[PDB]
Amino acid sequence: KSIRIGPGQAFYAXP
Amino acid sequence: GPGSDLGKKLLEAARAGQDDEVRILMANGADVNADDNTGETPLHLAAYEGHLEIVEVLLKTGADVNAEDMMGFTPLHLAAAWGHLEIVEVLLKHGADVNAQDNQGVTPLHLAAYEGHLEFVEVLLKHGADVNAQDKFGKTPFDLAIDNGNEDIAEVLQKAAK
Repeated sequence: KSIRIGPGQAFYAXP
Repeated sequence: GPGSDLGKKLLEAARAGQDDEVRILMANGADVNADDNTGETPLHLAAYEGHLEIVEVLLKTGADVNAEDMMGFTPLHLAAAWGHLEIVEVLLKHGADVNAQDNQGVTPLHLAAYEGHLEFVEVLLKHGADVNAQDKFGKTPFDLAIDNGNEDIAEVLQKAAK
């Protein structure tokens, strides 16, 4: 994981 | 339908911070609550990009403060996550649901807690944020804060829980 949320980005998104 | 292109121009203008273009497009009847390919409204994109003046204009011309995109985010989710405090406050002042849950059960308090911005946690708590909300993994904002070394927030969240 990592990466802040965004239009096409869930809070929980894989590793 | 008619006006769809104005809505797409408005979405771009809000994302891009084009204050004057937004005003022109609204005066021309653009749909303030049109949404883009992932369900973002102009208010979503303005809050995401930190464009406070445009957030304000969009609210005064009828933006849905609690609109949801395809991930269940509201503008408040995005403004919290990207550290735009004034936008967070303006959104809340205009009826933003402080305890909105996205499609994974994450609330704005979860986000502020994880990111590690104490002032955002305090603001949300002051406006009634739910310290006991659990996301799809049973995690509370406290769990996210403590799992991310944000100890000062974890303690503020604990005292609020009492």
